[PDB]
Amino acid sequence: ASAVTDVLLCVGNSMMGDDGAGPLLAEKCAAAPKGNWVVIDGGSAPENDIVAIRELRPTRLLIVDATDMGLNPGEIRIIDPDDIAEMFMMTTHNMPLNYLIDQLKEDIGEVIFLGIQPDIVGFYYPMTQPIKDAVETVYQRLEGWEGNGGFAQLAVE
Amino acid sequence: ASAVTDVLLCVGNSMMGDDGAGPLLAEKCAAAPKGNWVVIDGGSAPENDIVAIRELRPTRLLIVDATDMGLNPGEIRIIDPDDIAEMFMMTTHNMPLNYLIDQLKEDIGEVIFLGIQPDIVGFYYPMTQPIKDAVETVYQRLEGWEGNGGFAQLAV
Ligand SMILES: [Ca+2]
Ligand SMILES: [Ca+2]
Ligand SMILES: [Ca+2]
Ligand SMILES: [Ca+2]
Ligand SMILES: [Ca+2]
Ligand SMILES: [Ca+2]
Repeated sequence: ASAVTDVLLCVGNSMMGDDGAGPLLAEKCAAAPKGNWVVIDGGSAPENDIVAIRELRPTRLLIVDATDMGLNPGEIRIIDPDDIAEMFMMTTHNMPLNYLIDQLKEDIGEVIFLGIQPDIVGFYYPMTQPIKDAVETVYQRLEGWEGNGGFAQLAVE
Repeated sequence: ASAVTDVLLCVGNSMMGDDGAGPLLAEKCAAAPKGNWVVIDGGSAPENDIVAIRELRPTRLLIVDATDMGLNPGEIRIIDPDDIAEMFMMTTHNMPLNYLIDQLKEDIGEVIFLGIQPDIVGFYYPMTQPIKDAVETVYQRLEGWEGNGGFAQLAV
């Protein structure tokens, strides 16, 4: 037995400034593990991470990604899968993200999508302080995570 | 309203030899429409065609794609979603195909996946005769298509 329960999929590109939030989280976890999470350093596209996640047979999947939500830099929100669909959130390959989330939810049964608001996103940009702070905030909630980890739902109307 | 019922997604790359089966079907349809199908010339990856298919609000989606099924060149089969999953069929972006099909099934209802067996797949290869023939065969069934268009299920 693997004894796997929780899986954390970190999405992003460290070569794209604040889009590096996900890879940064993966780096922190590698250096100092928190909780029971198996952490996937997913990079730019979640599509090619799906097969591994399903094979891990998790009970709970957390996805962390820098995502423009129209908020102040570094704000953290959980995005409801219905709002993922309504917002037309896309992967880098222009796949609608709700397709992946909704299907994962059928196989896993708790799937949480967590967005962190970037400020600057561009090739070889540095990460800004509010995003570094947000990544620390999420990291510190990984141990003993329950529900939505105490984070607010994104308000989309 | 658009009055749309049937959508045909053609998958493939004309610059990859027998992988051009899908694009060829799109070309035939554009030149001489068959049935009520709205035909999407989907190219290499179906991922970026999903939003348009969903917006079209079809009741039935037929997907046509050159796919290695371990059969003789030009053989045509319908691949059941269970088998798509078990085979670990992948898109060009390594997205499992079964996730895409299963979610389309929720949004559309009836989703049919038709595979055509290629022989040769390579950059700037020609298409081989059995695959040309297979594309013609599928084309001729589009008008008045019912069920799985008379094609056999892939045995795997
Ligand atoms: Ca990936
Ligand atoms: Ca991102
Ligand atoms: Ca499913
Ligand atoms: Ca501790
Ligand atoms: Ca496409
Ligand atoms: Ca061959």
